Amino acid sequence: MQPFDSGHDDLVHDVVYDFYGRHVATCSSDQHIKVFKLDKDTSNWELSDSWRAHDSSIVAIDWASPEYGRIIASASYDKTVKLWEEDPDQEECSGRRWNKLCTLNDSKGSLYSVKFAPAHLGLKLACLGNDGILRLYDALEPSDLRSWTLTSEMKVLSIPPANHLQSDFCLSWCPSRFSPEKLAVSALEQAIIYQRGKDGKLHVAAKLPGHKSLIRSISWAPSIGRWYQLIATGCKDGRIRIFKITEKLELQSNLQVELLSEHDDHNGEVWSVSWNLTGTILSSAGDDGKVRLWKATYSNEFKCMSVITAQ
Amino acid sequence: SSGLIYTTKVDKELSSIDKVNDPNINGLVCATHLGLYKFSPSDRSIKCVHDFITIADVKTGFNNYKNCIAVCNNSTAISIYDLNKSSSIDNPLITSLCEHTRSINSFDFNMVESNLIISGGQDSCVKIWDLRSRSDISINTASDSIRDVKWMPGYNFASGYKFASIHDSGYLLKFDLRQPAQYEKKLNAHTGPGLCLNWHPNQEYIATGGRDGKCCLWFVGFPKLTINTGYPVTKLKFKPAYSSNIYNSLLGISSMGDEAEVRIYSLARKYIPKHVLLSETPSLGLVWWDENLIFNIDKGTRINGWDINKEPTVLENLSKNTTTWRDLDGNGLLSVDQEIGSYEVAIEPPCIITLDIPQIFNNIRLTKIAHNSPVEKFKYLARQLKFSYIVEAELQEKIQTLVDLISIATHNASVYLSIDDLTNFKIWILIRDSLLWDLKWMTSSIADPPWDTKKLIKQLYNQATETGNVVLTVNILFLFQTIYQITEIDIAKDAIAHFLLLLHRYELFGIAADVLKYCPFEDIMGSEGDQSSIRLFCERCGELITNESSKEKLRAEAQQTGNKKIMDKFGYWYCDSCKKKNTSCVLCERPLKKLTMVILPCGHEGHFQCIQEWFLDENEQECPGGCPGVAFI
Amino acid sequence: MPDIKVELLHDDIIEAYEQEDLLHLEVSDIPKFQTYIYQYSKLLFRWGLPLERVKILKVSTDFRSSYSSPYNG
Amino acid sequence: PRHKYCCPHCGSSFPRCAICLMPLGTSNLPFVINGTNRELVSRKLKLNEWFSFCLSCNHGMHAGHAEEWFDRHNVCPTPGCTCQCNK
Ligand SMILES: [Zn+2]
Ligand SMILES: [Zn+2]
Ligand SMILES: [Zn+2]
Ligand SMILES: [Zn+2]
Ligand SMILES: [Zn+2]
Ligand SMILES: [Zn+2]
Ligand SMILES: [Zn+2]
Repeated sequence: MQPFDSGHDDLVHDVVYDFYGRHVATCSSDQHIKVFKLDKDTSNWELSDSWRAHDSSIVAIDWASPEYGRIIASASYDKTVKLWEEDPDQEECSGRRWNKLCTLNDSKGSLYSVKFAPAHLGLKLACLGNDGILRLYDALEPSDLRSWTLTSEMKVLSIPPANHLQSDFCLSWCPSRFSPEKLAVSALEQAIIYQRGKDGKLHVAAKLPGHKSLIRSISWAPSIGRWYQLIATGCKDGRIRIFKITEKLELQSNLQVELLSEHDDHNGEVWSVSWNLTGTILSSAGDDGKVRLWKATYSNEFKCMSVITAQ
Repeated sequence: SSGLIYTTKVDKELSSIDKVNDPNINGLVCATHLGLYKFSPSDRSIKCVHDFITIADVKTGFNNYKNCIAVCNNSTAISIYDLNKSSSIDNPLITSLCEHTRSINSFDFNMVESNLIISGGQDSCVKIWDLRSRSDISINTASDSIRDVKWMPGYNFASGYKFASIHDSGYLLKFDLRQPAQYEKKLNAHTGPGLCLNWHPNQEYIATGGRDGKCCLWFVGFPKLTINTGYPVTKLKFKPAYSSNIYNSLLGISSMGDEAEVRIYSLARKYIPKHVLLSETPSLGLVWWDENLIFNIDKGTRINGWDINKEPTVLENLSKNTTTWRDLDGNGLLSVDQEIGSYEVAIEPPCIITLDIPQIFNNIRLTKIAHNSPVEKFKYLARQLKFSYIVEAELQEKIQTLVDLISIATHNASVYLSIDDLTNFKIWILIRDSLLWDLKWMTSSIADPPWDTKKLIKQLYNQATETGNVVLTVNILFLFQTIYQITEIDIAKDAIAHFLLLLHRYELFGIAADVLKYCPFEDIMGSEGDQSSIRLFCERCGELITNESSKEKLRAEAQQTGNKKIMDKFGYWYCDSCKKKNTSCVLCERPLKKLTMVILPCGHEGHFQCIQEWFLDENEQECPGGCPGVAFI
Repeated sequence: MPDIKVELLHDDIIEAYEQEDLLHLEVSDIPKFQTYIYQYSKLLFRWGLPLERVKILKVSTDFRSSYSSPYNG
Repeated sequence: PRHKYCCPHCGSSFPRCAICLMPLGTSNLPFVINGTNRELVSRKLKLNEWFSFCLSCNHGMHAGHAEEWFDRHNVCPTPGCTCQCNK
């Protein structure tokens, strides 16, 4: 693979893979979404569609599960979440390929994070924004993609933020198919894990400590066979925090949180963290143009493996 | 916020706000309230209120008429007021002006000639009055509904004889004081009604806005800049400054409705705002006191004030870089190589950095030691490994299970030794010898020793799941979970599900089918059971093809006999209710029993060879049976 | 396209290439090698095997010199 | 419904494929079914994603997925089914 130059007229905010790794959707602040495809010939990225989605900066994007179709969901500063289903009959690079499904204009504040649930929960979607409440949108009938019902409205804050311009929200789902449903909320300076009990409603399970500044990213780790789970949080202060979550079977399981590691190696501000599919290597991108990869050592302590510079 | 300075509350409703153009005093006029709202920096309060006694906006006079305030009350006339004539004895009324036959939408005092005022509205006539003296000069606008008319600003820094008009017809009409009844410059501003009109403080640039939600910049000395706000914009107020370049202009975009906020856009970055100053209630009007302070009113009747020199920037808070992973090794790892610009003179197109981490790392390693392709390795180990296993009777079954598990371990060790990775050949040799130890103690029949079978297999599992060897831990979870309880059933099933999702992420679906077919856990992917079952209704009688009588008869015959080949006569190609014999191919008209190929729009069966020949070798596009349509390819 | 600079920090492959030993043992791994080897050397000298105790003490002394006078004068 | 087939009464999709667990009756899948003169190759590739099923065990597959599965195996890919759909 080689780096490719986008057609974006401003900063690219959130970039999210599809399931198969053959498509890249880049949302940017220029009110545009550009979905790319990986051609088998010549091994270079070619643009597939590029259309205007919102009336402001799109700050989050996420692909749906491949069994439900080619669905992306975009959250922006227009207090809306708009879904897009790909129509393959239209020509590429035309602007009419991706058709809007539904607009979930229910947040009084600008929405910061959108995340799809794991595929074994059904087509379930999450929203977090400036209003300070977590919204869950389910398609109870996945037959029609235009029928979204708000199924959970949980207040993640004691009070809404007065300083609306200085805030940042993030969400991360738990991909464990047979553990109970867990959701991570990083509202302003906390981090709360939410579980679904027998009541069918979200409850506070555990709180990740520390986090002296705003949380710019959160990422649950896919634990393939491990007896513990990992949560990676990037902060405005610049500290990577990896939390070792242990689960033992009203909630059906109690969670204990142990701060496994803390890393302030980004001399500045960390904007994104993301595990790989093993839950072993963790990426971390800062505002200095540097990307660091973290792998756990022989002890229970992560160390930096490489630094990627974009000179 | 940080830049918030002044706030208060008002017990009654408000409509508009304007600034007293006076460098000595620090008051404001809020619009039937007309209060000289004075703020003081000592206490940061606007508690100094002088209670001096609709689709309109209040405006204050300029130059020699430094104390005149105009407001509309009866929607038919302009009422002028004086702040000095506010005593009880003094009459608080100035001679009103009334010629509009319809509602008045806008008026504005002039900044160069204090004795001249402008207005407009639904009467389709722009009129000019005189304050030292019915209007003097009247200009017809050809049946265009005036919404806003603003003078050309003087703004004496280190002229005023022209004005423009916005209209419901979407036309911007530049005029002249010395040229009545003849517009100087005519421009088509917006589709639909235009609701905004203002001039740039220094250069002759006009920025408008309407129901289209596109704040378009026009040169009056297809637009210059276009800001697709999307919402119907209602108010624009440029900051008071000397902008030598037109792109360094701070512009206040605001709307009216349930979602109203003070948005201060710099023209250098038309996609990101600079200040998203927000109040607890939707706002109505915003004015600029000076180069720094900007106030507003709201539906909650709070006179809030902000300082733009002490406010966080929206660009700094936005996300700057992102990372995602594609697979285990890191064949696809992304970033964005974007630079942050400024709000003064736009951005080079950002480069998404897709990196082949294993290839780069192998290059750096071979460079460092001079003084492959682990995705293909994952495919090879997913394909060529043996994941699947398939009172004296229990002992014999356990012995046979140990024996063919030893055989599976030997095969896995051999296929690791085929590709020459000794680090897992050693693991499977250890597992094979532990199973042989368990077999010899079953045949022969404080803490456990480290060479105990369960403890050693669990420790190799833990080392595999700490290192990151997905294939080896998943193989151990299939082969040695029921007999040796390694972890909980939830963790094992989650690992198998994640391995199958990982196999689905690559184009390895037959391997995932092999893995799921002989999985000891029956509820790994899906809980509906038979999700690939296709029940059919009969083409002749319409009842469902379940064929329970035939299955019962064949089960009875296979129970009375000793062969399982009688049960191979069961099928869904025949109906028991209507005695349909067989299903015929659409091309060769032969019986069809074991594999078909359904044509979708018409519902016809067919062999692989027949359908493939008809649609590739003969290059045909219709159904062989003949259908009103094209079942192409 | 820009120029990407990659800096490996503490790569395991390079460190394995920079190691001539099969294992990187430490005193924390084997805390009591000296006493056990010395006592078994005494037991070997009580038997008719006087060379095996010298072999085992040479191994122990080689490891002791690796991580860090009756035959002098 | 020239590119996606669903039930007219409720809208639910077709039964899933036994190999890739994608709903059947839908064209333009995210992947390429390269199952077991560029026009004939493209026709074969777009022919591989069709609706194929056995009339003895009633288990559905894509045409390319069934061709690639039965080039190495001889049993139905669904767990719990013993039906030699090849011959
Ligand atoms: Zn019938
Ligand atoms: Zn045939
Ligand atoms: Zn037909
Ligand atoms: Zn149905
Ligand atoms: Zn399939
Ligand atoms: Zn079957
Ligand atoms: Zn079959």
